[PDB]
Amino acid sequence: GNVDLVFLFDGSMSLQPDEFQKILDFMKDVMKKLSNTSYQFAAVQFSTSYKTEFDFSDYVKWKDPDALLKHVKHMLLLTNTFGAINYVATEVFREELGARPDATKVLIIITDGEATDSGNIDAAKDIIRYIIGIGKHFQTKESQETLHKFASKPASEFVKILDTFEKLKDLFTELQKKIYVI
Ligand SMILES: CNC(=O)c1ccc(-n2nc(-c3ccc(C(=O)NCCCN)cc3)c3ccccc32)cc1
Ligand SMILES: [Mg+2]
Repeated sequence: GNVDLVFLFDGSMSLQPDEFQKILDFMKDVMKKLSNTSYQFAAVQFSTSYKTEFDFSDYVKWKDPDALLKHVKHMLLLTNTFGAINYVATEVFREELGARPDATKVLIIITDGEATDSGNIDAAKDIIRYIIGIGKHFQTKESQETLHKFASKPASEFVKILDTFEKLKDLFTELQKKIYVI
């Protein structure tokens, strides 16, 4: 039961330095909690374009979330979520980059705005997809609904709407209550 998990994180211009860091901290928190397990990780920043900040092979080598994310540079551009999810599916979940054949694939998408592009995420549909939408851009129910298409079903399970970046701590608290030895 191997799990290959990718964090796909928003690096758009809307994000303040502390908000961007809170996103990184949440990613680190999850990885640290799941150290020395069947989980292996990759992280991809997305804005207008995409950057694999570290891949699965990097994670195996270092096993240190602080070191792996120490040299991330905030892109400060747009929010091309469709393109980003497609990039993960076709350019990140790859054996060449340390992905394990037949592993359970998981995506955690973290964003603070509506997608600035369009299309489909068919290429990523076999990945278990969570999306975390954070902050004032997701005030309306309408804006929150736009995230449903990116996530696995039902949205009640896979879509998390947080009013503040501080709430990432509370989300991590909740997530950990779902951790079991099987
Ligand atoms: C193979 N699958 C996996 O490895 C795998 C499976 C699940 C996840 N999860 N799980 C959560 C989660 C689940 C439940 C609750 C909750 O019960 N809240 C109650 C609120 C009461 N006021 C809160 C958060 C989550 C959130 C963001 C991203 C990924 C997440 C990650 C990886
Ligand atoms: Mg934004």
